[PDB]
Amino acid sequence: HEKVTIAPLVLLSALDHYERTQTKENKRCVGVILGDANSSTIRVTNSFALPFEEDEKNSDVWFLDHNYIENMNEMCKKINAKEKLIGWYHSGPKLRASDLKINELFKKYTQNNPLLLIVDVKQQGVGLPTDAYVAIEQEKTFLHLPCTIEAEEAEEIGVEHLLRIRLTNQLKSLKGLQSKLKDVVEYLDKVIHTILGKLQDVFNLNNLQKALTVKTNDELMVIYISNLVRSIIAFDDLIENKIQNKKIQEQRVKD
Amino acid sequence: ILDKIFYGVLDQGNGWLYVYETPNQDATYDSALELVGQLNKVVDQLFEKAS
Amino acid sequence: TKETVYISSIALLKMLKHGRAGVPMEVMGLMLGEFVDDYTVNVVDVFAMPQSGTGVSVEAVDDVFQAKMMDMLKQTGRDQMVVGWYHSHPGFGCWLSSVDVNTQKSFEQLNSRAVAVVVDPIQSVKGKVVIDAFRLIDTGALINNLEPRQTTSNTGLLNKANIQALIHGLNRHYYSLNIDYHKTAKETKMLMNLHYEEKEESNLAATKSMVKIAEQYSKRIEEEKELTEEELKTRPKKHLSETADETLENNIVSVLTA
Amino acid sequence: NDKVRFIKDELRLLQEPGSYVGEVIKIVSDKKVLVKVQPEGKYIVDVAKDI
Amino acid sequence: YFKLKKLEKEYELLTLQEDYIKDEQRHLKRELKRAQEEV
Amino acid sequence: SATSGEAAALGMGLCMLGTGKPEAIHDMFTYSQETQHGNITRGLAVGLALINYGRQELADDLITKMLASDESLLRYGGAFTIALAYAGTGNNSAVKRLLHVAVSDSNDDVRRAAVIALGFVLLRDYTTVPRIVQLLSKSHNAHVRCGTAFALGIACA
Repeated sequence: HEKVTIAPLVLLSALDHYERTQTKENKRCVGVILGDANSSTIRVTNSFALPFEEDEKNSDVWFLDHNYIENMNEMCKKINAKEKLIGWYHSGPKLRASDLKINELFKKYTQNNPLLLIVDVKQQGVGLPTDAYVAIEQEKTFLHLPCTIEAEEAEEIGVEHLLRIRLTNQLKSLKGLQSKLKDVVEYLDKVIHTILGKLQDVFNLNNLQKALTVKTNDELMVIYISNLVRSIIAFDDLIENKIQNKKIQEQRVKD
Repeated sequence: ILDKIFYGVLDQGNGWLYVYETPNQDATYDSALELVGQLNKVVDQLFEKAS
Repeated sequence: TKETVYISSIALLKMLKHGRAGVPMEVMGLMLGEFVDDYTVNVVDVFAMPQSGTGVSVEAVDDVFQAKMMDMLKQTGRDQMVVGWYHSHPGFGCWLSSVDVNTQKSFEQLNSRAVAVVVDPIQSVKGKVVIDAFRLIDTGALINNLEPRQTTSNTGLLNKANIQALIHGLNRHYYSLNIDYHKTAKETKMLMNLHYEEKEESNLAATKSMVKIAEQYSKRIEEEKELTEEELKTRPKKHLSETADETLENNIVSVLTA
Repeated sequence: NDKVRFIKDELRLLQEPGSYVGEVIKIVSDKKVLVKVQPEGKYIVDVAKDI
Repeated sequence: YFKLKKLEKEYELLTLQEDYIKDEQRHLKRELKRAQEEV
Repeated sequence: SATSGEAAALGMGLCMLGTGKPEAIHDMFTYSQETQHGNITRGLAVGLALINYGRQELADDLITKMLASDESLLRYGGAFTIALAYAGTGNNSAVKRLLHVAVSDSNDDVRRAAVIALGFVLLRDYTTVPRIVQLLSKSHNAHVRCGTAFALGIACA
């Protein structure tokens, strides 16, 4: 599959618009992304904002500015001519049912499949909660793609200036287990379709991990053997330094 | 069999042939044994000039 | 004298990206924010001006394109007027040219509080951005001779040559300043997203090394044997310690897969 | 701690113009040595105060 | 009695200097990353 | 107003010296985070230290709340609270708090306020003052070395 990369310039741009647009009472701020989707790795080097207002009790009322789309063409094209509109982004933690109708408005300006980017403004997740989706023909479905961080001279300089293993993964595995656990509890309470089909894929593919235990410990002892021959070398860098430090002490006594 | 052209084993009691040939594994014995012989000569030069 | 100039975290990332247009081609763009008396310059948002073949001159500024964009920024939540503009001088130090003096003087009648910022993205690759600002004089704290810009501290003049020779003698179009950044609690975790999405990549690298576990340790043991003979024939330890460090990272992490 | 002060103070050493390369030809009673630079010509400079 | 309690306060002064160096040695490695990489 | 608000913050702190009113501790701490001015927020943080004078361990309620905030101005005045409350007779627990702030916060001014506060807790005995200062004289962060000079200008002066 393809890849999606979001620069920290786009990250901080979407996260700052929360307090800039006075977004509260669980609302969203619809932006726009600028990148090159022609390659296999989608990289967004520019982003902007758009005014968005939606009623809480009415999902059929939403405001969008299509005039600002033509305003960035008179600006960005005079600086970077390789910037095009590959889609938009949202500041909400989870998508709603209105995103299906938003794709009809941007399909004329975008020259390719629009990209759906979701950025969590609450920062309540672990790692990179920012996710991306690609709308294709199912009627329509959203194909998720992994999100990475852009590494370039135009970003890491500003990141290092403002700012300056398994234990982290343990908290990440709990998020995947509790997500499926709470989904079953909410399902049984509201009743007594794609999740039920893919749910048993994990159960039939951790009692099954105990059959290879005989072959698992075969390569585990090699790790300790590699550490045993390395442990002897560890003393070679120590005792040798003790001999050198002893010769330094003999010169300090004569002083 | 002894010429190591094809590794195998016979059975002269019942007149049969069993399985013999098996591959090796590196970074375990041959690689570690050659390191023990080298480290043994290096440590001999440590305490020699240390006293 | 010195003062404190606050710059938002979002403004620094945009100025470094704008300066990437080209090294020989100088870039210029506007800024937004507020002020506290004469001793505080608040930089909140920045604007990207179009390129011009005149090399950032007084005639390279288009007020028609400026008025159209600033009116559209009001719908995006920007209530702040223009606090100045930044001009990149890559490859050199922090100094003002003869063109920047005539260009900044033309904006004195428009906004007397405008600030001309000199950013150097070439020398900023060391992890700390080298940047300097220059502000016009709206007076009101000065008139003939007074002492504005409270809280003189931190670094000295530095810069390069021309604007360092005269500080209190001619304060009009140039004088030294300092750079400060103010971040909130929510802006701290914004840059913390670099490090279960990344958990899959941890086990993904272990999958390739699972079949290569015999080939990886084969090159490490044979390398330690060659480095041992070099230490014995010396009668070194630097090259030997570097190999043991890579072996330690390939062992404990490989145990974490179980 | 010393490595922190040695690296931060290296900026003054890196920005230093450095030194030329020459050879000694003859000396005088004025404590001035004749230094012959290989690409350039000969120059008469003052000897160091340590030697 | 007066000189006996003076030795008890000297043990705390040695602890203040001991606990700070143990914390400083770990923070010096962070300054080395900001040093060799920047210069 | 940052011009008239800076001097207005220090005027209330001078009347709170010694015992003072404990109600002003939570008031000056709450209004400090709600103010967007730098001089006003800094004046309220410095004034919190002048409220508790000679309280020793009784000021730990204000010390924890000031060090828990991420504001560089609130964390800067936290070292002055330990200096004034523990002034004269000190405690082993108060010095450990000043040493942890200098190695944690990256602000060169906050790190400098930690070594200056070490002189007021050592006022009981002037003999052991240079033993602590001599370790911080050769360290890095020249901004911190500037504060270690006054460490001998407070106690042993």
